[PDB]
Amino acid sequence: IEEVVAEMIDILAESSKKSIEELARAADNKTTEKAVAEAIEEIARLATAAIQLIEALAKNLASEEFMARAISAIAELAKKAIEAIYRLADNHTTDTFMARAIAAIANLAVTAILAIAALASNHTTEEFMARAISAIAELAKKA
Amino acid sequence: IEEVVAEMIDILAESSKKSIEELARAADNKTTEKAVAEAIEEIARLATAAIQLIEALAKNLASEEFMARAISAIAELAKKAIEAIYRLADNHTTDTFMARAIAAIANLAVTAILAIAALASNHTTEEFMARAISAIAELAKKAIEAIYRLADNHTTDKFMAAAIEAIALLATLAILAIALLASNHTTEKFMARAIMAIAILAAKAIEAIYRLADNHTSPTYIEKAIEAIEKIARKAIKAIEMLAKNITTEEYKEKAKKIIDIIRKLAKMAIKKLEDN
Amino acid sequence: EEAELAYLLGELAYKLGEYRIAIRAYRIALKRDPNNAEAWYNLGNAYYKQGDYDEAIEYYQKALELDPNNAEAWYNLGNAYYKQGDYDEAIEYYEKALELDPENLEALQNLLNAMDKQG
Amino acid sequence: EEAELAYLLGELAYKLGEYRIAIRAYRIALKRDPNNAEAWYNLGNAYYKQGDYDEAIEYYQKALELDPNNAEAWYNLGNAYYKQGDYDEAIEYYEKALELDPENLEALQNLLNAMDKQG
Amino acid sequence: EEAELAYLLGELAYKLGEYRIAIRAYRIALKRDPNNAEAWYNLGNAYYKQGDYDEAIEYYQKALELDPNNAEAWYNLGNAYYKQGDYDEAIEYYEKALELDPENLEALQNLLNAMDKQG
Repeated sequence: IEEVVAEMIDILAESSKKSIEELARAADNKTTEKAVAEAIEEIARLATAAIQLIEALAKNLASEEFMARAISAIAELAKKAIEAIYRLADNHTTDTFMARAIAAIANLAVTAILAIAALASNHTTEEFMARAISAIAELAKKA
Repeated sequence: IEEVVAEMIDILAESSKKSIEELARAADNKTTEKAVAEAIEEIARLATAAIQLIEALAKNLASEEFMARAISAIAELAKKAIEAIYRLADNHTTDTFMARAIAAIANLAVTAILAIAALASNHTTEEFMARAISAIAELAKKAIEAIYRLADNHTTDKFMAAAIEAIALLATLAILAIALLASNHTTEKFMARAIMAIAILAAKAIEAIYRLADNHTSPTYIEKAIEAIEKIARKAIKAIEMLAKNITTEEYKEKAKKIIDIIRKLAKMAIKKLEDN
Repeated sequence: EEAELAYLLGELAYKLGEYRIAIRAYRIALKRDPNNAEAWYNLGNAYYKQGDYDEAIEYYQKALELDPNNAEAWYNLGNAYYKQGDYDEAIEYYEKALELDPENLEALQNLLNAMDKQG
Repeated sequence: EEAELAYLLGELAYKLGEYRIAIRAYRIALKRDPNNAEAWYNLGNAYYKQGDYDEAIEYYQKALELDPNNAEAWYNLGNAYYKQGDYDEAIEYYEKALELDPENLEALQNLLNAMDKQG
Repeated sequence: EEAELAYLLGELAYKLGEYRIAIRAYRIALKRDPNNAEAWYNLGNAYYKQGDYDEAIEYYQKALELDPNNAEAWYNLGNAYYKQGDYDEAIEYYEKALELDPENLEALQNLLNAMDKQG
């Protein structure tokens, strides 16, 4: 069972990461601010939804090795979404979409952090809890 | 209590279905592409939210009859949302909003499937688990066909790759979800049903991809189609083997082997034809 | 050679979709020459096209006794049985069509479906 | 059965609009079987389609002697007479077609027109 | 009259482009009646249409022995020879077609081309 649940998580994570990259590319090559605004919101929307699906599946993983993989998947997706937004949303004379970028980054960081803590609380080994702490700290610092 | 929870679910489901129909009508009678884009996104947004509310309530239903009703409500709403989008999003010279339609259909199918598996895992009766398996398989097939049909209405090869990947995604997750629920069956009769459900869905996913890839000369779509076909077969076969290992009656294992061999042949034959193109 | 003309009229009508005519012409060709496997096969096909599955089965079987390597006839025999709900037979005939021609994707798919409906 | 093949060839050619062929094939079918009312009727129709009204009349009449209930033949017999200016006959035959089939709107309209041209 | 039915089937199939059928039907019509110049000609044409120039030549020649005034057959005989590279013969036959029908522009043009290829 854990193998199946973990595989489903990895699949969703890979799909989500690809889609974020594509959204950023699609808007990065445009000269239209609106295309960028949509990519900023779509990246954040997608990453948020993907995290929530992963959490729901991750709750069925009793084993620590597998929960650790779920945590990593959330953290990796969240940081990719943040980097994509940072680059995508930069410049714009600094007058356009900076508010969206800040809110999006902070909101993704909040969702990802709370989701990690939600799963992390089920580890019973100090080594694994420590890994979750690091994951939270790294997301907080990146945001 | 179950009566109350079930009633709340039925109410939300009816409201959600009506709203989807109305959104589609409101946009179907317009000549503005933007009106349609909003309806595509609103139907998907609404159906997704409604499913999540139903799941949250459904978790309070311990009884199987009631959980089955919750599953049906999710499945019915999800398929209605898909049909509404397919029709709403069709045509547009095939240049406008096909990407939205594909993503929306695939995303709804994923949410609905995972939500069903989430509730379905609490049934303790093989008959009910079988119903959940069917519901998943039916949603997966409808999503694949809607994507397939939109892709073949195209006037040019714009976005066919999205259709190929979306089909492979849905098939893979649906197969795993079936295997996941199916892992809790104990009787060979039911394990056999799960195996066929996987094999058939895998076959349909392979055929839809094959046909799209085989419609026109398209070397880079051929590369994607071939990997998707082999990928699906790998996942389908492994799932079948995992279930097959729990069969102790022999005759059923022979059938599982025939099924695996058929899947292998379908993948190989579809690939060879795509390679020659 | 009336038998050949009957055959030719049958084939022309068949090709043009005039199955009513094709059937009568093939019956004449076969009455005169019962060993014409091709006429038996096409006679069966005309019935198949009209939804006349019982006749299509009988005639496909005769064509096959005369020519056991006709993979297409094995396939269509399986299809007629399948359409009638006889899944056990549909399986048996799709398998034979595939032994003769492994490239028949439709037979593989129909075979799997027949297995689903079976028992 | 050459007579049946002649019939079938005639019918196929007729259906395809190849009236030249259909006529020769029907003449053969009828030579062998003079009681084939359907062949007489279609023979007459092929001539009618070609504007050969005198022949269409003779053959329609024969088909009708063999089968008096053929409302369509009565109608077309009336039409051929009408086309030639024989309004008295056109009236008589449109009336018979209507007795057999009251739904023939064209016969009613042509009947009234024949009455206008009459005397 | 099987020979006439064979002829009619041949002509119908020919007209519809079903040259495979037309050839078999014409062979039957001619076997029964070797003097049917028109069937010989159309038999040759069906082969010509299929690229079967050697047969088209033999059959066109027979049609012409039976009917020397068939300008079209002379023309097509010349065309088949031309297609095979026999320019000396193509010239001879285009000239005959023109004597019979001076309006054949294609024969004049092909004649000049054959003269260019000649020697």
